[PDB]
Amino acid sequence: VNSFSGYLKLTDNVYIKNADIVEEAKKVKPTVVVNAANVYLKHGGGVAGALNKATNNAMQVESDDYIATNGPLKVGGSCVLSGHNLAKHCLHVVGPNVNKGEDIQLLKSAYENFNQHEVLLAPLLSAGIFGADPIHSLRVCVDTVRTNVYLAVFDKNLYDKLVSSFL
Ligand SMILES: O=C(N[C@@H]1c2cccc(O)c2C[C@@H]1C(=O)O)c1ccc2[nH]ccc2c1
Repeated sequence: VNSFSGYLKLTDNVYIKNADIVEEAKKVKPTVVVNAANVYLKHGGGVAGALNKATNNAMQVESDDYIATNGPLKVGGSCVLSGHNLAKHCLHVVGPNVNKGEDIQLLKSAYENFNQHEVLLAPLLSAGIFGADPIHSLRVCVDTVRTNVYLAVFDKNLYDKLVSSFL
């Protein structure tokens, strides 16, 4: 038993809710919140900009130190950093950004990072400003992630479409 409330169950291990991932994290304080990161960990907009703003820019400060030490992530890769006031940990995961021409097949590799964590609060990778089809992102998620994932979908109209079209 865990503290996520109001989710619709899609599969054995994937759940979904129309919610603001920032507000959900602020209320649940999950062990892991996933950020929709880029390889530079520049949290300017979309989910990343919102999560970072909610940390009062502490996420960005920590991220800049991480990059200065380690260099950029790979598309499809991830790193674990602090969750600040939102979660114990933040898993920064880089899905491919279609608006940069990145190979959509890397989306499966991106979701594989979730399997290293027993339970996660997460957005749909490569959705939103990353330019992928969210219906496809959900199919890859369901077919790749084996751990328990609670997906927060900000847009109500999109949430209803994701549910109504789910096979
Ligand atoms: O950019 C976000 N979300 C994406 C989005 C936005 C508009 C239409 C979309 O289809 C999508 C897919 C993504 C998702 O829902 O994960 C997002 C998330 C939480 C937020 N809180 C405060 C600002 C804010 C923005």
